[PDB]
Amino acid sequence: DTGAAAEPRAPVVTIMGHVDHGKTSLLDYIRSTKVASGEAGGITQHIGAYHVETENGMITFLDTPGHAAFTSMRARGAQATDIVVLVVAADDGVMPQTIEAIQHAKAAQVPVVVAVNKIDKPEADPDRVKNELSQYGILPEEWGGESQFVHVSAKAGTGIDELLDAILLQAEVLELKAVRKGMASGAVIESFLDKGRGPVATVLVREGTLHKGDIVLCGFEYGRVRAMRNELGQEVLEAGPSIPVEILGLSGVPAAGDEVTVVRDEKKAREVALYRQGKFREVKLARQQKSKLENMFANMTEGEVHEVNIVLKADVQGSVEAISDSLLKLSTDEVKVKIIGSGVGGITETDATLAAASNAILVGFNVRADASARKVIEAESLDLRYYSVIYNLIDEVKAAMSGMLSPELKQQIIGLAEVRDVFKSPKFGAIAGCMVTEGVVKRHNPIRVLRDNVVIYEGELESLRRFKDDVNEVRNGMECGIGVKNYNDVRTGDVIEVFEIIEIQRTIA
Amino acid sequence: ARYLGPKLKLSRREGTDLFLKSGVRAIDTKCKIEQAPGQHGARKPRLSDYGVQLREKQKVRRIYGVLERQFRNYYKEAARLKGNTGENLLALLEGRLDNVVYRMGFGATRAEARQLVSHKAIMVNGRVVNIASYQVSPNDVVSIREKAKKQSRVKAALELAEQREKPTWLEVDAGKMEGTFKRKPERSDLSADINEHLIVELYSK
Amino acid sequence: VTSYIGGEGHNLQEHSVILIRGGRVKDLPGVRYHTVRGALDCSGVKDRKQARSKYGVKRPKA
Amino acid sequence: NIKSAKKRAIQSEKARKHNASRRSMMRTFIKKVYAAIEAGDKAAAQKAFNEMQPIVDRQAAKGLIHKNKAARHKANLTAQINKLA
RNA sequence: AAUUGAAGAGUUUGAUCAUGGCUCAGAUUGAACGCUGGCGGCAGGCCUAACACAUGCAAGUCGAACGGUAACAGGAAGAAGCUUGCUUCUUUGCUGACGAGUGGCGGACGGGUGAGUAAUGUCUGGGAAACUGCCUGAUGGAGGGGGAUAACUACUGGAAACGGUAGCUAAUACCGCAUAACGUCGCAAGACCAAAGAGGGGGACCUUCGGGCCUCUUGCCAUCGGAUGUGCCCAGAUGGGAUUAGCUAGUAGGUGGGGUAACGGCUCACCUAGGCGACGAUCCCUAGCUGGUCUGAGAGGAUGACCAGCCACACUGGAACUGAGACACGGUCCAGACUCCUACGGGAGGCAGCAGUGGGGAAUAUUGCACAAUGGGCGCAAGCCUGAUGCAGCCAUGCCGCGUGUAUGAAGAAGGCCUUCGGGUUGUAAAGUACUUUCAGCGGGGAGGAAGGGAGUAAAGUUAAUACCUUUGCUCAUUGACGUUACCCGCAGAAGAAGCACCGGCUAACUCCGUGCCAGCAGCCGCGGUAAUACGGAGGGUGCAAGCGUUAAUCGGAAUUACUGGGC
Ligand SMILES: Nc1nc2c(ncn2[C@@H]2O[C@H](COP(=O)(O)OP(=O)(O)NP(=O)(O)O)[C@@H](O)[C@H]2O)c(=O)[nH]1
Repeated sequence: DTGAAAEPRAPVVTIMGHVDHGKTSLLDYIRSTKVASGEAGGITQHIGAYHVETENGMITFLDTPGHAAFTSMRARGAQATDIVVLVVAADDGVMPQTIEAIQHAKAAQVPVVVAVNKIDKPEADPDRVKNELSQYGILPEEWGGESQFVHVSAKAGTGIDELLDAILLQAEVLELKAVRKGMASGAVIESFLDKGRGPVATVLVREGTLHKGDIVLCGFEYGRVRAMRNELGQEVLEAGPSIPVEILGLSGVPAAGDEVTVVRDEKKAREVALYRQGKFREVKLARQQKSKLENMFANMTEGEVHEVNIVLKADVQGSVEAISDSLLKLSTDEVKVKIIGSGVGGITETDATLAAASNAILVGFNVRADASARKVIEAESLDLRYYSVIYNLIDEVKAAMSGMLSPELKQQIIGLAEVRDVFKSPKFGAIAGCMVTEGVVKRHNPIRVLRDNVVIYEGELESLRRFKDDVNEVRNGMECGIGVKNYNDVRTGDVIEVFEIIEIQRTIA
Repeated sequence: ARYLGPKLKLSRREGTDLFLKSGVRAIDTKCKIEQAPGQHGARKPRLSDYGVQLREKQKVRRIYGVLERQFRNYYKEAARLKGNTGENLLALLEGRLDNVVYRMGFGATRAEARQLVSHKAIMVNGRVVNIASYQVSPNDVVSIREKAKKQSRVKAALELAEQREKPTWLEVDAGKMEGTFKRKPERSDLSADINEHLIVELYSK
Repeated sequence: VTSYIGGEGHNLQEHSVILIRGGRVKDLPGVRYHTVRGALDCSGVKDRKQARSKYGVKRPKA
Repeated sequence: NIKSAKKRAIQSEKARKHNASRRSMMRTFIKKVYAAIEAGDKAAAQKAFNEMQPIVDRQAAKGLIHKNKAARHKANLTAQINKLA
């Protein structure tokens, strides 16, 4: 990074909102692709960057879905981009997910331009959007707050001409700083694991430069680049600070995002990469000692000790950190759920072994079973379930938890009976003659023996016998007989209370 | 592949003059030699039968300044060579370039002789030699080059080199600042106090 | 198979797969192995100075 | 994989189809020889023998029958016809 | 001158001597982990999942076999924007060349793998019943004709892959005729079988003026040899188990027929009742074998990475074709599993090639550079292709060398540690003083791996010829991936570079403090329950060094499977 060379670049733009403002539609129409609703779920659960060539100059587009679950993706996408776009619908207005995107725009000090998505529907009006978002300091219009609004059809494909112009201008009015040659650096969009290609990452390069021989260092991972891939293009020789290019040949799957810096030699970068691992490992053992010692007692003070374990491996690195945060949101005091051994991709022997030791569900956002993986899963009793969307996953884990509960909320008496004129039996030691005043007496239902309102003894009936009949059930106001083991003293005037036991069941929330 | 620590601790632990402190002065006078090998060295000199076998090897290694792995090759080379195995051990060690540089009086000490040989200032038969473990054979002439000639390091060594034994197996010369290896040193000309039978034993088990 | 944990104290339990060096020392009947310290997820011995090679203790900055 | 010797495959197919027709005719001339050996016809056996003699030696010179396989037919079939004859 | 070399210790008992197991000192490894880490050279580097794979590359090459212009490189011709010296854009195979197609040869070599296989294997020593491209030696043919075809046009079926119908065209493609022993088949007489031209040039009788013809080189055909490879047979040797003792119908042998390049139950018909086996058949379990590797005094034991020989295998299972050679790693088909493409009718694909990824596992690599060299493939040659190979990158994996200073230096400093507080020890260690600059960093110079090949000449060979061509001289241009090479010279300054185990005995190397059968150590016998040289820390010390330990592995010790070399 020497020479202080300043060259203009294509602005990187991210788009945020409440789900359903047709945020994806804006991109696909510009891209003339329409990959929307071609994928499972009908919505975009993943992040990607796509550069297009349109007058004037060059521009690239980045998009992140807006959901309660993706706390991290929208936070990282804002700070990386020079310009942020916020989609808003006149029918939808403002929503708590959209205001969440407002904070990401201001805290990242990134200038913002917006577009009205629906001009097609007659019940949709712009004035509603402007005024209601007026209250918030963001999105002023012609009040001297320099922000500009755009009205697009998004289905109609109507300009757009204005939105595009604003974006170009907004990037034009601010000085665009970059360099064509120098020390390469940037951030990682999304990383995942491939079977043939190996571990890969999608990287935005702040300073644009690359070469097959150049050594690159991402986080605590290091390595030489074997090949370069850009979008549909299978191979690219050179990559500029503007257009993003998937990086390949790194040692292992890096963090979901971080700062990446190339180096001259790999040997010099080996010690640095190992140094970052030591710190990350030291804090790992540090946070491990605290959480265990935090209770300051050998066990839990109450009965919440019952827990459920899960095993998760997702193909993409961006999800495992992001959805886990949303997976810890559904956690409750009663039933505690924890993730064990989050994977970078697929499935493996040591992963199936991990679920073998402790009973757990093995789930993946997207995964396929390995040849060696099937043998283990099919042999021992386990469960392999893969889910296209995170919503179907977040629901069933809760379901697993709700079932775990075992609550019986009813201890209603089945019958109440008073005993009189005790008889002697060899087997039980006593038979207390009874007369049921209320309800029906049953065999295996538990009883409460009490005298003078206090309980002298407790137990469960072993034998209910009237005469030589030995019937299993006795109604009220019918002469009845009773005996039980481990009850020594039968006195008249006391009353025995029999009660059935039932379980209400439980739900999670 | 060098010691670098205190040279007199090696002399003290053996309890014999290794000629590492020689240089300008000689014959110790002030010493503290033996007497406290360690902090509890004033304890009695009673020692095992196995330990005196190892103690001999350390004496020969600490004189010439050789490591156990490099020194393992000299027993292996001396054993395969004909005649007495003990006589061949010290003969191969006596044929080292650092030591032949030390015997002629170019270096004032054995470490200093390895020091000067490392810097490519010693030339055998005209050609320069870096390695101190270079094996010197009969009719080999060894000398200091024109660069760094007549320096106070080499000059002071050759001055006080006349006061030592003055070995017969090589010519001192020191007129034009050169030397010659006449023939292989005899058993009587070396060894005496250092025994070869004790060091040769240790490798058998 | 059962395995001995060397050193004073440990953070090992339940999950987090550990390395096992092996070798037999006889004290608790049945033990034929030893766990490795400072390998994979296993912590080394804290506040140890002599014998750092054993028990996975790193050299402190002096 | 589209690679090198797919030209040789169609050549080996053409050579198979060529040699299969020439080996089939060659044998059907040998099939007429034992038609007279199984019967009691001495002249027809020698007639079919002198018909196979030009064609079978021509195959060995071409390099399809492989020398001695051609010569072994005439070696045995000379011994067959003159048992009764 | 050459397989000239042999170690023990600890532990049964109150103590002793035998007997006898366990344990340790040694060397070694395709290693890993823990801690630490400067450089260089050489070698090594998926030992588990013969589990499966993205992508590029891993075999093409001849216009000197042949019809040809599909490319762009010229030249030529023409038409134009014009500057009067040129570009521009259509024609022409004239040519340096060359897409596709026919043909030739190589895809049977090289590379990889250790799944099978306890004997169609391997090693060793023999034998007879065979073939063998390219390459060589020997003696003769290379005469004269015919009918097709891909390519390319006319259509048409396809989504793609890949065809269909009807024309046209060359050849070193193919098929008849003639030619026919030294060969094949026969007692013999006889019968019977082959082919191809291309390129260099040229005086002479000469062309339907293609070229005959002469001559040079190359190739084809036939037979007899050489060499090389390969097929096949015999003997011996080559794992464990008797808690497997009976095992075999093509089984053992014959005759006749067929079969193979070739002997043969190789495969049939018939006939006879044999065959193998206690010298271990058969069955079961495990395994490539060998030169060797490791250990050992030797005898032996264990082992079969890298290097080289032989064999088998090429997603699984089975079969054939082409060809001299394959029952074919990147060839064909069929079936199975798997993956990709699709218009859903149907196709395509096989990293146990080099890199690389998923996955296994404690763990083993760069999606590199070059055909500069060496050896292959093709060609007359240029030259093309060559993940073989030569190199580099990566990791201390191993082995070997070198550095991390040297000399001086008592105040035996300070500080730490111990102390009977006298002192000792760390300790010539440090600092200080005086020297040197290897290997690194920086700046210069500069071998070898490199002979050929290419273009002109000179002479001698071939010849009707001073053409041409081959060989041998001479002279002129060159061709290095590695490579900021190896090596050498200069510059600056002790500057940039030492850790690890262990110290109760075995076993080289000891006190204090803390803890008090607690926490821990440990290879064996054992230490710790308030003086621990056995734990933990400290000081000191020893061993060893960019390595040091632990663990695992095999031998040694083990005369404890003892043939050498033991008992009852
Ligand atoms: N009427 C109308 N509908 C529109 C318009 N633009 C988009 N839509 C609707 O929006 C839907 C597509 O939404 P989409 O872009 O996938 O939403 P999203 O960007 O994935 N949401 P998130 O970012 O939270 O994941 C379509 O079904 C379409 O009906 C428009 O201009 N008019």
